[PDB]
Amino acid sequence: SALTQPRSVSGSLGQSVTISCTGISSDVGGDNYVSWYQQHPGKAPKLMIYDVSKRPSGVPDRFSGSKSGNTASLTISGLQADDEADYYCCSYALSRVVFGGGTMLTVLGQPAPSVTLFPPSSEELQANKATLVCLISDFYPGAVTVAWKASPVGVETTTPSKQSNNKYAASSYLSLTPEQWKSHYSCQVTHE
Amino acid sequence: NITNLCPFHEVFNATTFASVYAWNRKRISNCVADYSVIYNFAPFFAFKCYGVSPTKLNDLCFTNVYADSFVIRGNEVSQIAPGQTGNIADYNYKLP
Amino acid sequence: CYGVSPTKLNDLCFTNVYADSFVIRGNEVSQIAPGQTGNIADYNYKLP
Amino acid sequence: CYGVSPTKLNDLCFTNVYADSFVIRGNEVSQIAPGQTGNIADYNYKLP
Amino acid sequence: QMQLVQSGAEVKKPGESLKISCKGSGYTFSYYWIGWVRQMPGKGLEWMGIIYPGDSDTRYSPSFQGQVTISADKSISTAYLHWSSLKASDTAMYYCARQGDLGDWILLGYWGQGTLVTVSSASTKGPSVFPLKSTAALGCLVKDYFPEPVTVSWNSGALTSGVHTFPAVLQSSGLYSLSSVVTVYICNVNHKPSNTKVDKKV
Amino acid sequence: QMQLVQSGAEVKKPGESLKISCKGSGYTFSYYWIGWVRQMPGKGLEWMGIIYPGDSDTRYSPSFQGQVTISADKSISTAYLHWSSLKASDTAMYYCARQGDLGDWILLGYWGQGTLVTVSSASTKGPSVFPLKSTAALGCLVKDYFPEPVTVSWNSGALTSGVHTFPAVLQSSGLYSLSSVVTVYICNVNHKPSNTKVDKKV
Amino acid sequence: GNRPCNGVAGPNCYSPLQSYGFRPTYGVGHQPYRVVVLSFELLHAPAT
Repeated sequence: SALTQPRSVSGSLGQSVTISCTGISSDVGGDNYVSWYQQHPGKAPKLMIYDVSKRPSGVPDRFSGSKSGNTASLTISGLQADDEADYYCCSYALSRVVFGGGTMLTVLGQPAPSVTLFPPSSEELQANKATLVCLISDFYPGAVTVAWKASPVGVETTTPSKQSNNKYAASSYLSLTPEQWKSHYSCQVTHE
Repeated sequence: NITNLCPFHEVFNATTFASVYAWNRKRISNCVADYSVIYNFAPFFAFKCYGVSPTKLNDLCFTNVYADSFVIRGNEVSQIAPGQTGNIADYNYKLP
Repeated sequence: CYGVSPTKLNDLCFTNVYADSFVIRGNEVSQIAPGQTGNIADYNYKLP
Repeated sequence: CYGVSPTKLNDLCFTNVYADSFVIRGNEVSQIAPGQTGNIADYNYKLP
Repeated sequence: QMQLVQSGAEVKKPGESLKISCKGSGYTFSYYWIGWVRQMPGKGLEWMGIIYPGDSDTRYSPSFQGQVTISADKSISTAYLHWSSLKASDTAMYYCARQGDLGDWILLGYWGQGTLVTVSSASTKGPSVFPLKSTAALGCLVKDYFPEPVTVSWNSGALTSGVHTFPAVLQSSGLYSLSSVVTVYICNVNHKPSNTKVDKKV
Repeated sequence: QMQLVQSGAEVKKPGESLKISCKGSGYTFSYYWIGWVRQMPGKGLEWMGIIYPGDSDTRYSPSFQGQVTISADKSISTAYLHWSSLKASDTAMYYCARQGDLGDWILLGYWGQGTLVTVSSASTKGPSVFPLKSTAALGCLVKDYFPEPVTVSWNSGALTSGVHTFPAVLQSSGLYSLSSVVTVYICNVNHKPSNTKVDKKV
Repeated sequence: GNRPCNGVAGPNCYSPLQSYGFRPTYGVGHQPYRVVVLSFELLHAPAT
């Protein structure tokens, strides 16, 4: 059997949310062979729930769960900033540990992104290049629109970012030639 | 006319067995019992049989077969047998 | 030993003794015996 | 107890029975047992 | 305290059969089942197999019976991973795990920091560093690099406070680009996968 | 990488019951049969016996049932050799060997570096060093030394190019004499059996 | 299977000789065991 999980779930700070886990097998000796793991972006998974009726040492008591047939659930009370991460349920009844399709826990919070601009250096102009850098940060929602003014304007950007300051970031690199750069720009940012 | 392969797993391939005083019994029925796959699921220290041939087994029928699962100490393996005596044979599990 | 004693063997005679050497798995050592069945007993080596 | 039930001891027959008396610390009482290790189990009194 | 630090990241071409190791400490590495878990970027965990330190008994998943072999060295308490005929899709993050006294023998109690394995045929192109109206903060630009895990520092590591590194951006030509800033300087970029270290000053 | 090394060379008098050890690594030293091979100067190889480190099961050659005993330690992966009532005919070069994954259990797959054992009553006489129309090359002379494994270096090993060493010559008085030259300086003679190092300048 | 086979393997025909995966880390039951069958024929036949 293969474990199945909802790919995306939503919540809010201070509220409670539950994560479902289906497809768990059962062997002789009980059906308590269910465990959970939390994996932060860019970090290793951490054992948060094993022997669901019990909890490991050092794990916050706000995590709990229960069994109902072949379906298990993970309950979290008082969602906080550090709770925004991935969760994986695991079953180990058949002497084999399998993991679900992963879950993405999102929580609402306080949303005005910061915009900065930096012109290219002379070393790029000497190398027949001209890259205009515009950085975006300090925005809570996971969506941001990036544009450029010449008329609306290769240029690439990435939406996801790290969460060291509890906020998201963004970056875009307008790749142009020095002749086109000296022939004129302004960074255009659109956010909810 | 049954073709459902018998789930010989979940007992030999089980992660954790039950206690001695709380030995688990699993009802097995409505299947085709292929005992040849048991010899390769896990090594065997003892495969003693009573009244039934250990090899002439894949050509028989049974009303109901119950698999008792429990873990005992190494020095008391000679106690799980019909008519034997001991702590396990008296207070934990006794074979008729 | 079948029909003969493992100890009282140095005081008897035999017509011809044939030694068969083969290596089998540990769980199938009970299969090399008269009347036994199995993979080795049917397709590899069978004792009368 | 090991091998002999504490209740059936008052009725079972034995050829010879030995009694060894010694005093050890409270935190090392779990060391005197078959298969256990420690200072007493290795250098003072070892059970088979 | 117990530590399960693994080896550093590696980047090889398909078919070189690299080897990954892990050094454990803080516990008796003779009786605790240790294994490895594979995870591709953006998907769930995939367990490959485990190994016992006392005797080399190995239990492999049906999907990893011959794709990877696991070995261990009880004399130095080090586990090893070995592959054969590496494919382009074999690049993934590998996490190690041990039994632990928390649950059963199969329950994974502790995890390592993870080791990234990159498999590609881009010949590991080296990066290029260039500096960046704010002055106020200064920054530098890194471009033309295929391997993603690039390390950037400022003033040879003397400046750590107020330093921010923006995520990489993949250009349309098949190359990535990142930028790191510092709150106000020499920016040091040490590209370990390509073994190219370039120093630049704003 | 799998490595196998033995103890250093030794020279004792008949009846001192010296001991030679062997250290292995890089593999599980519990499943591979390890043994020893004797080789007297001038003759071929003579196998003495092997031992399985997993248990106390040992096997010895019929010509070495009581002349030499073999033991091993699985906890440190170290093998040992022990003798009793040494004689003049016991001096020989001993090579260790292991089973390996090449062939059967009895086939010797890998070998060590060798350990020289000399049994005599000369009490390890100390050597003597003396320096040696060239225009050019320089050299030195070593005389009055009984032990064979005498090493001579130049400038503590700083000079390797153009250095040549001629074989030793046994004088009529029962002592050997060697000479080493260098293409052009202090010649360093280190008598390991007696730990006597003499520095001489040409 | 019912389909004819050839010198190469197929979905319904395989090699009848399988190899033993003998490993020293296996427990009792999968380790290799050497078997020596000493067949004896004791009767009024001329003994050698």
